Amino acid sequence: NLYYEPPCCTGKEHVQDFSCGPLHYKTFYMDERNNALYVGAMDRIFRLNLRNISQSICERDVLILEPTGSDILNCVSKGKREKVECRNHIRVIQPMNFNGQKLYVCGTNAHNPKDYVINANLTHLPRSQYVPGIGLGIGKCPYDPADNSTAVYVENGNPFGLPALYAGTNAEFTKADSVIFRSDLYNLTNGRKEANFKRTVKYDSKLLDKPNFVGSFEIGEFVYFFFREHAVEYINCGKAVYSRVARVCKNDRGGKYMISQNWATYLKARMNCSISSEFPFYFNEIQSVYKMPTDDTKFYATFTTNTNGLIGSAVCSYDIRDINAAFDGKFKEQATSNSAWLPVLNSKVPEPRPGTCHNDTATLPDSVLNFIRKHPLMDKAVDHEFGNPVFFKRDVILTKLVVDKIRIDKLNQEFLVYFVATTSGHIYKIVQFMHYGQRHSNLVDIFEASPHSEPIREMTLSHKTGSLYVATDHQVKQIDIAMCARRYDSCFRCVSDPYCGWDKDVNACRPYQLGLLQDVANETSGICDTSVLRKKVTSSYGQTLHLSCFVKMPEVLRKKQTRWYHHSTEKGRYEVRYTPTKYIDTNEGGLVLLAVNEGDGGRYDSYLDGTLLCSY
Amino acid sequence: NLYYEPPCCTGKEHVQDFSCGPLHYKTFYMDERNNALYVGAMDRIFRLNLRNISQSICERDVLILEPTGSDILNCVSKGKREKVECRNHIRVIQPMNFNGQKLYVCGTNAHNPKDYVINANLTHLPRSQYVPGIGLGIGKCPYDPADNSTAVYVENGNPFGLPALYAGTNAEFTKADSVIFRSDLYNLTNGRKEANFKRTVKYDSKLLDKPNFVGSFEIGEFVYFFFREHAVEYINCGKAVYSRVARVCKNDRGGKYMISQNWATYLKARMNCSISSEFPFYFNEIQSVYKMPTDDTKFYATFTTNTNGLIGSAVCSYDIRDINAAFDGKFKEQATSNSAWLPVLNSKVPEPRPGTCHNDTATLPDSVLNFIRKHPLMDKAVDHEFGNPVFFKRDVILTKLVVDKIRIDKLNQEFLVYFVATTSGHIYKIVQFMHYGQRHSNLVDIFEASPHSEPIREMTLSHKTGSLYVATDHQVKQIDIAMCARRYDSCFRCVSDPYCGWDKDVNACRPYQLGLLQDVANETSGICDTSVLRKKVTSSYGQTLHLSCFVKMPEVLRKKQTRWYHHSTEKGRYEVRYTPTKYIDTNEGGLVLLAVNEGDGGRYDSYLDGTLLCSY
Ligand SMILES: *[C@@H]1O[C@H](CO)[C@@H](O[C@@H]2O[C@H](CO)[C@@H](O[C@@H]3O[C@H](CO[C@H]4O[C@H](CO[C@H]5O[C@H](CO)[C@@H](O)[C@H](O)[C@@H]5O[C@H]5O[C@H](CO)[C@@H](O)[C@H](O)[C@@H]5O)[C@@H](O)[C@H](O[C@H]5O[C@H](CO)[C@@H](O)[C@H](O)[C@@H]5O)[C@@H]4O)[C@@H](O)[C@H](O[C@H]4O[C@H](CO)[C@@H](O)[C@H](O)[C@@H]4O[C@H]4O[C@H](CO)[C@@H](O)[C@H](O)[C@@H]4O)[C@@H]3O)[C@H](O)[C@H]2NC(C)=O)[C@H](O)[C@H]1NC(C)=O
Ligand SMILES: *[C@@H]1O[C@H](CO)[C@@H](O[C@@H]2O[C@H](CO)[C@@H](O[C@@H]3O[C@H](CO[C@H]4O[C@H](CO[C@H]5O[C@H](CO)[C@@H](O)[C@H](O)[C@@H]5O[C@H]5O[C@H](CO)[C@@H](O)[C@H](O)[C@@H]5O)[C@@H](O)[C@H](O[C@H]5O[C@H](CO)[C@@H](O)[C@H](O)[C@@H]5O)[C@@H]4O)[C@@H](O)[C@H](O[C@H]4O[C@H](CO)[C@@H](O)[C@H](O)[C@@H]4O[C@H]4O[C@H](CO)[C@@H](O)[C@H](O)[C@@H]4O)[C@@H]3O)[C@H](O)[C@H]2NC(C)=O)[C@H](O)[C@H]1NC(C)=O
Ligand SMILES: O=S(=O)(O)OC[C@H]1O[C@@](COS(=O)(=O)O)(O[C@H]2O[C@H](COS(=O)(=O)O)[C@@H](OS(=O)(=O)O)[C@H](OS(=O)(=O)O)[C@H]2OS(=O)(=O)O)[C@@H](OS(=O)(=O)O)[C@@H]1OS(=O)(=O)O
Ligand SMILES: O=S(=O)(O)OC[C@H]1O[C@@](COS(=O)(=O)O)(O[C@H]2O[C@H](COS(=O)(=O)O)[C@@H](OS(=O)(=O)O)[C@H](OS(=O)(=O)O)[C@H]2OS(=O)(=O)O)[C@@H](OS(=O)(=O)O)[C@@H]1OS(=O)(=O)O
Ligand SMILES: O=S(=O)(O)OC[C@H]1O[C@@](COS(=O)(=O)O)(O[C@H]2O[C@H](COS(=O)(=O)O)[C@@H](OS(=O)(=O)O)[C@H](OS(=O)(=O)O)[C@H]2OS(=O)(=O)O)[C@@H](OS(=O)(=O)O)[C@@H]1OS(=O)(=O)O
Ligand SMILES: O=S(=O)(O)OC[C@H]1O[C@@](COS(=O)(=O)O)(O[C@H]2O[C@H](COS(=O)(=O)O)[C@@H](OS(=O)(=O)O)[C@H](OS(=O)(=O)O)[C@H]2OS(=O)(=O)O)[C@@H](OS(=O)(=O)O)[C@@H]1OS(=O)(=O)O
Ligand SMILES: *[C@@H]1O[C@H](CO)[C@@H](O[C@@H]2O[C@H](CO)[C@@H](O[C@@H]3O[C@H](CO[C@H]4O[C@H](CO)[C@@H](O)[C@H](O)[C@@H]4O)[C@@H](O)[C@H](O)[C@@H]3O)[C@H](O)[C@H]2NC(C)=O)[C@H](O)[C@H]1NC(C)=O
Ligand SMILES: *[C@@H]1O[C@H](CO)[C@@H](O[C@@H]2O[C@H](CO)[C@@H](O[C@@H]3O[C@H](CO[C@H]4O[C@H](CO)[C@@H](O)[C@H](O)[C@@H]4O)[C@@H](O)[C@H](O)[C@@H]3O)[C@H](O)[C@H]2NC(C)=O)[C@H](O)[C@H]1NC(C)=O
Ligand SMILES: *[C@@H]1O[C@H](CO)[C@@H](O[C@@H]2O[C@H](CO)[C@@H](O)[C@H](O)[C@H]2NC(C)=O)[C@H](O)[C@H]1NC(C)=O
Ligand SMILES: *[C@@H]1O[C@H](CO)[C@@H](O[C@@H]2O[C@H](CO)[C@@H](O)[C@H](O)[C@H]2NC(C)=O)[C@H](O)[C@H]1NC(C)=O
Ligand SMILES: *[C@@H]1O[C@H](CO)[C@@H](O)[C@H](O)[C@H]1NC(C)=O
Ligand SMILES: *[C@@H]1O[C@H](CO)[C@@H](O)[C@H](O)[C@H]1NC(C)=O
Ligand SMILES: *[C@@H]1O[C@H](CO)[C@@H](O)[C@H](O)[C@H]1NC(C)=O
Repeated sequence: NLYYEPPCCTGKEHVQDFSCGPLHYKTFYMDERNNALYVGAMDRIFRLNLRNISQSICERDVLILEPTGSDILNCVSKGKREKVECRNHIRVIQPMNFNGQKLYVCGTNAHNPKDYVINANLTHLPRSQYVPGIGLGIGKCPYDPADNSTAVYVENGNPFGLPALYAGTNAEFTKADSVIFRSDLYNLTNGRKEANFKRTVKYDSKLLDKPNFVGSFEIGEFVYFFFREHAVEYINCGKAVYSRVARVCKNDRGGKYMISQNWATYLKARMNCSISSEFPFYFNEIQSVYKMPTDDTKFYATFTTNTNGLIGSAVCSYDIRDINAAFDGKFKEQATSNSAWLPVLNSKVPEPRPGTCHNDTATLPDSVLNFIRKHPLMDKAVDHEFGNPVFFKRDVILTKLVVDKIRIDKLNQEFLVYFVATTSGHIYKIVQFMHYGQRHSNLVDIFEASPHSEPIREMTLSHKTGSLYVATDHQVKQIDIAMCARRYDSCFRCVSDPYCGWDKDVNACRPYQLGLLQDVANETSGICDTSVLRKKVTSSYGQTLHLSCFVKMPEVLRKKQTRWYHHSTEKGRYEVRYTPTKYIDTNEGGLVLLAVNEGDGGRYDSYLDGTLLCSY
Repeated sequence: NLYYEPPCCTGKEHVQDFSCGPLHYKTFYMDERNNALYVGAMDRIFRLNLRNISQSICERDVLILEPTGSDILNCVSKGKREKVECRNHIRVIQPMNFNGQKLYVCGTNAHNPKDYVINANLTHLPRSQYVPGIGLGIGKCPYDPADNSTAVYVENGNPFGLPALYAGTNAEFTKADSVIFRSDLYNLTNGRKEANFKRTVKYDSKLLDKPNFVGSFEIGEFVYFFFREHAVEYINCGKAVYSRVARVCKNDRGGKYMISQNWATYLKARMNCSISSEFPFYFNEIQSVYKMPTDDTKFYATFTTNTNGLIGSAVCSYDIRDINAAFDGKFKEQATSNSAWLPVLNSKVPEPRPGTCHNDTATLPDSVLNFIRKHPLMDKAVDHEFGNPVFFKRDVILTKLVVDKIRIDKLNQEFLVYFVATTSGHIYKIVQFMHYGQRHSNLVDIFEASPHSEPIREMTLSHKTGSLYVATDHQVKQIDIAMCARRYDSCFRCVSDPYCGWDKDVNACRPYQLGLLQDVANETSGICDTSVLRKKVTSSYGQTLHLSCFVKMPEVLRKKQTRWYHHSTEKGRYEVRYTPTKYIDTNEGGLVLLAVNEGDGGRYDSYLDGTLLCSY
């Protein structure tokens, strides 16, 4: 009996499951104050228990919202399969404050988007009660369930202080239309239409070119959108999908004359996630984006190269000041349909600067309006912090992600732990630290959060309960972000996790307290030299025995050299080289001793990349 | 004693060595009719024995050509280290027919290029004999030894039937100049200067932008150049190094008036080596190029992505008709310094078509001349055969290459074997075949041809002697292209090499004859099922024994699943799953049986990716 780490996480409890059948789950809303996680699904919305999702009943904690038969016949007549496509897949769940806190919901609805307003307890509003501007989600949530959309319900900052839903999706049956859209401005008390809707210019591929959204948030006086689209400026050289960030002013009221339903402050910028060199290596396609609830200045996202050819993913981090810096910089421009994309001199920019917020945007001169009409793309690409990714890996496709922040004050240490999903269903546990003034990282653990054939559709994080939440097509799993005792039974693996520390007095890994052993940055190698598992064993002559450290090698460690050393009194200190018979090497870093004898006995140390793992 | 393949190739003889010290060897010329391989080096040129390079003496088979002291003092005064930089490194060795067959030689010569004419027996010409147009290699071979240059001595097709040396290199001390150059045309009988020199327009980055040549040949009525340079058309999107092919007419006589020393038929085209998809994946940087001596219609080359970021190499094949098709297509154009690169309509092309050969090129109209002056780059990229590479591998940098052709007529099978060098000093043995109307490949073997820290500078192939020739900085090694008996002792490895066939009657691998076993395309799996090594062995109770197929797993096979099956009368047919004690898996695909007993005995088959390897 050697080192052994139990598998994770498919079958103290740290993994909780919930399932009412293959319901194509999607769309998260986490309310930490009420211990509820609202999860959308096909024709259903659930309200789960945040501390333990297994305590929710499929019948008591649900509110079915299946489409109407009139919309089903329309969808079948189009040519779409009625089994899943002509159903209602929820895509928007946002907090809404109308006569108290309620929920805003939106769904595909058999390729006919329709929104609702429901109470927190998953009960419809009184049928006699009317909802101003609700009933049709024409530009609020997509038609096709597979479409990547985004939205956020903003309360403050809009014109006249009214509420509205900023979103970005299709807004037509065919893929022709694609728009960043704001709903009609309604005063929900009196029900009067106080302002028309805002949307990107129709069929202007310079604004959006076959986009795929991954997230959207409200920060300061703006609303930001993260997505990937076809690179309009790369066309002269080839085909490429670039990642973009788009910014609009909350108080944007539109243009003049006939173009009042179009944005007066819409600007987008390419996002830079490359490796610093004379010839950078860009991860151009974004896959997801996460923001911490308490911090509105940092954004984390997953980027991938084109899924064809050689594949590589990467995680980049961006500051709000760097995003605003791109929107405050020069403007890209293509003079004619045959000109090259060149920057604009500051002398030609009209004032007020296009993109800057302004009460009543119709007051702006025709110069400013028509300038931003044909200059949506900023010349500068958004700079990623430190000029390099936080982590990257070859032949891996990374999707959703969630980031946590840890700080041990008495040692003055701050860590960032990234929980990145892979298309193979695994979650990468990646830590970030500062080693001698520079930023490095190290993949701590890899645990399976779903079978290979079941992708991860959505993922969120709860700092209060300290648990990770992953949604798939078949079920929803709750995973703790720290399983020190249940996972790490070795000092080697325990001291590398910032959540954990190795107690030498109880001989077990457990949550970190001051005084326990930990070295995440590997700045003090050999810390576990005294907590190493050493198992002296004398066996009979001739018979062959197996010396090993781990039962099965941990996933993140299998790609490290396992060098065995042997100190014998007659032979001395030397490194064991493998021979066809006596010295056999195992796939778990073990050492087999075929034909044991007198000269074999001695001190046996098993190093792993120059650091002791176990001894015999 | 199981399967065992001896290492290769660092220490019947198939590996022959030659070395007179670290002489920075480079530049090959293979004369199959005289059994001699002319190899350049630092201050020396050698004449080796083609059938056995070890039979050459460092003193009898050499002609030292070290620089003059006047040129050394110049080079030391520049600021270059006199140890290696201020020496003479040969870069051009070409056959020359003057009063019989002689050699043309060119060398760096302490950053002052100088050419010579020497006899085949490595003896200087009589000092009284003069050589027309020889003495200075200003545009004939580079200044810096590390510079990638190319050249070829063409005899027929030039104006007035005179000989000249087409080349491409620096032609200045600084990196400022870079030119495809033709020497002055001299009638070697009378010594009269019959025509001036030809060269690319100076400082025109549209023609060449920091190029790196990899080869050059004469085909038909043209002379082609293969190189990589900065992508002038990619500038509007970023930085990229593209691979180019350049074509000039042999009978090019220059322009009119003042621009007579410039080419009138110079055209270049980007080379396409990508993976076919909606979003192609380009291997943009070429590293070397090989042509078969008997075939002037096929070209093979190694391409790599940018060496920064994620790394990948690939091998592409091109037909002469596809190269000419690009030079016969539309023309790329950038109207202004701020325009985009667009094609030219055929209605605007002047006649005669620029680039087409014409006796006396000064006769062409000013339209044709000035057109090709500003239109050197063809719009079409040279298409690679079958639209995909022949082979590609991740995290490997491939350099020089040589290709052989095999044909077994009685079975109607034609193979192509690629011998591609890696920066780690290894040679990849890659075979190409047709499987159901389509082209596939499979890496047959990987053998070390040089230590890791010693790169491979040049490589050639001799069809007559059937041997491969690799040159490094320290030595020159001769390697046979087929070592069936000395390498393959297993039917599994023997039937995959097109050079080899497994004889079941002598139980050994050996050169292929009709009737022997072979399946390169894996179209008949299980062919070796009767030639499998089966070694029944009964051992004592309790003691642990090791079951294995290979002593050490062959390099090209280590990344394949090793599944052991066990048929016991009581248990039946099943796949052996590894347990922590009894069932141990070795890194060599073996199976260890800890604590042997009665239930363990039985038929033990060891499969490798669904094909039987060995049994017990
Ligand atoms: C190396 O070898 C490879 C293997 O053979 C080869 O692979 C092939 O790669 C392409 C991608 O490069 C694959 O995808 C195809 O792409 C085609 C090109 O589309 C894009 O480019 C269009 C043209 O843009 C150039 O030309 C303009 C006019 O001159 C310039 O203004 C541009 O600046 C640009 O110039 C550059 O390129 C020129 C051409 O080389 C060059 O002269 C110039 O100097 C400069 O370098 C764009 O119009 C187009 O944009 C449209 O579409 C996108 C979305 O796709 C929108 O965002 C835009 O708003 C705009 O609407 C692209 O950017 C496509 O034509 C082709 O599409 C057709 O086929 C697909 C098949 O699925 C259909 O889905 C599609 O509807 C098209 O069908 C239509 O046309 C066909 C043909 O007529 C017709 O049969 C059909 O009925 C229908 O009408 C496709 O997407 C291609 O698949 C790969 N092939 C293979 C076999 O794998 C690689 O290119 C080679 N590399 C080189 C360098 O040669
Ligand atoms: C994401 O983040 C990454 C990390 O921060 C970041 O990495 C950096 O990448 C660059 C490469 O992109 C690395 O290399 C540098 O490249 C610089 C650019 O050089 C090339 O581009 C020049 C300009 O071309 C653009 O602009 C023209 C004018 O507008 C247009 O006409 C062009 O079409 C093109 O436009 C495109 O780009 C615009 C800019 O973004 C954009 O507005 C526009 O819309 C369009 O998209 C070219 O002139 C230049 O070509 C010259 O040189 C090549 C050979 O290099 C020749 O073949 C040409 O004939 C021509 O002569 C390039 O194509 C370089 O300026 C920079 O060089 C300087 O520094 C190096 C350091 O080694 C020196 O060797 C060199 O001599 C230069 O020094 C000089 O300038 C500096 C600065 O003033 C000065 O201090 C010094 O004394 C000297 O005077 C360098 O090579 C760079 O290293 C990476 N940084 C890091 C930290 O790693 C990446 O770019 C980011 N991505 C994005 C999208 O932002
Ligand atoms: O010292 S501890 O904080 O770790 O707790 C003392 C012993 O509890 C165990 C299990 O015993 S039991 O829970 O009473 O059944 O560890 C377990 O408890 C800790 C913290 O206690 S708490 O009640 O759950 O709050 C858990 O950490 S935490 O997630 O709550 O922060 C352990 O989970 S984890 O892997 O650290 O994240 C949990 O371990 S387990 O998964 O149940 O096995 C003992 O652990 S054990 O004896 O090593 O098996 C603790 O004694 S210890 O040896 O010092 O670890
Ligand atoms: O393989 S070795 O030559 O390195 O010996 C290691 C094993 O022998 C023991 C037996 O200990 S005992 O039961 O108390 O007799 O230790 C003995 O050998 C070591 C040598 O290894 S070391 O790296 O030098 O320390 C001796 O060390 S030394 O005298 O050479 O300096 C041990 O003395 S010491 O306290 O380590 O300095 C010596 O034990 S003793 O003190 O003479 O009695 C085992 O070491 S143990 O775990 O401390 O008991 C070693 O394991 S084994 O299973 O017996 O192979
Ligand atoms: O049947 S064979 O053509 O292979 O030749 C008969 C036996 O010769 C050996 C070695 O015996 S020896 O050369 O007399 O010393 O194979 C060797 O000879 C063959 C061909 O004969 S030749 O004189 O060299 O032309 C070589 O093939 S070839 O390269 O010449 O085309 C063998 O080299 S290779 O690996 O096939 O390329 C060479 O094998 S070795 O490198 O010397 O070991 C016997 O091989 S052996 O007994 O298996 O060891 C041949 O008998 S065999 O069992 O049928 O192979
Ligand atoms: O592990 S198994 O149950 O599969 O048995 C395989 C080993 O037993 C032998 C002993 O042969 S003997 O010395 O001649 O006695 O073969 C015997 O077992 C096999 C079963 O394997 S198989 O895949 O079915 O063929 C018998 O086959 S069968 O009767 O089940 O159909 C052998 O008979 S047969 O000619 O293969 O059909 C049987 O041998 S015998 O004919 O009854 O005498 C060894 O096979 S051997 O190499 O042919 O001699 C097997 O190797 S072991 O080292 O003994 O483990
Ligand atoms: C904490 O930091 C320690 C100090 O840096 C780490 O120890 C180091 O571990 C590395 C990796 O094993 C050792 O690197 C050496 O690399 C050379 C070169 O070999 C290279 O090529 C081979 C063949 O392809 C390849 O297998 C190797 O991985 C290398 O890429 C080898 O000759 C050496 O044997 C060794 O591998 C350092 O030498 C080693 N330093 C010390 C002081 O031990 C330690 O692993 C870190 N621990 C953790 C948990 O992060
Ligand atoms: C000649 O052709 C035969 C027929 O094609 C080859 O046999 C085939 O070999 C492959 C590779 O072993 C087998 O592929 C299967 O793949 C599935 C899926 O597993 C995948 O994922 C795992 C985990 O990542 C990975 O390890 C695998 O490699 C796969 O990528 C597995 O479930 C199977 O066990 C097996 O691996 C074919 O099934 C197999 N076919 C047959 C009929 O045996 C043979 O290898 C070829 N021989 C030569 C010399 O080329
Ligand atoms: C989360 O809630 C579920 C119930 O929804 C709990 O599952 C049961 O827990 C008890 C105590 O371990 C067992 O006796 C039961 O057999 C469990 N399952 C069933 C089907 O009854 C679960 O223990 C809760 N976990 C936490 C951490 O609160
Ligand atoms: C190639 O030539 C070398 C000599 O230049 C040969 O090397 C010697 O060969 C004989 C026969 O095997 C040995 O007895 C010698 O000891 C070898 N070395 C020396 C230093 O004398 C080599 O055998 C030749 N190989 C072939 C295939 O012709
Ligand atoms: C909406 O209308 C009410 C009167 O019905 C008014 O008091 C209020 O200020 C208006 N605006 C908001 C945001 O409620
Ligand atoms: C400017 O915006 C403010 C926002 O509070 C608004 O009250 C005001 O009416 C707007 N116009 C002027 C002229 O201040
Ligand atoms: C054309 O080229 C040929 C090549 O043999 C040459 O003899 C002839 O003088 C050239 N000019 C004409 C008009 O034929």
